[PDB]
Amino acid sequence: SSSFFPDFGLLLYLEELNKEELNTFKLFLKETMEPEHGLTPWNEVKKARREDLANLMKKYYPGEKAWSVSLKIFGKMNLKDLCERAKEEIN
Amino acid sequence: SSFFPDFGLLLYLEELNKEELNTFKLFLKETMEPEHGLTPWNEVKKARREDLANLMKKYYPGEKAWSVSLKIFGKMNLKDLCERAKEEINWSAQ
Repeated sequence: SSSFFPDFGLLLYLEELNKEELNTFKLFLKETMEPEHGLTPWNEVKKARREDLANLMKKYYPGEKAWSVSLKIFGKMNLKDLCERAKEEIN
Repeated sequence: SSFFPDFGLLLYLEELNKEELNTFKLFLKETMEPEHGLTPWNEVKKARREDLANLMKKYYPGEKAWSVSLKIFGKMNLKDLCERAKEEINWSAQ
């Protein structure tokens, strides 16, 4: 098997995130989780510190799911960066 | 209606600077390989923003384009973060 993302990857990249980006990460996670987990696991995520957040991902999204979901979240965060940046270019 | 494929993909693809676009194509090359090989690569590499958007709709119609685009943009974000951590972990690599 492979792609031990939550244990060896995720925590490093979450740490590289600033406070705002980390919240944005949590926000996009809430979006992908709610339709399937509702807002029940949400409270843990918002207050979850980076290492706690990594554990949560491993819990709810086992196997390569954590990697796939993370990539999509990082993608949207990137789109948000681009949208905000384009919005900056328009003004 | 499909907003992402017709106007979405092209819009943010348009927001990419020259270097960011090359990284995008490179990640696309990586994503297309398992089924299309390096056959469409020569076309993708030189394709301007409008042509590139058209190519993806061809190979990835419907929600195919969205999933592929999101992951490509994600890999781009990770690459930026990876480069930064790499310098923070080791002050002598660049």
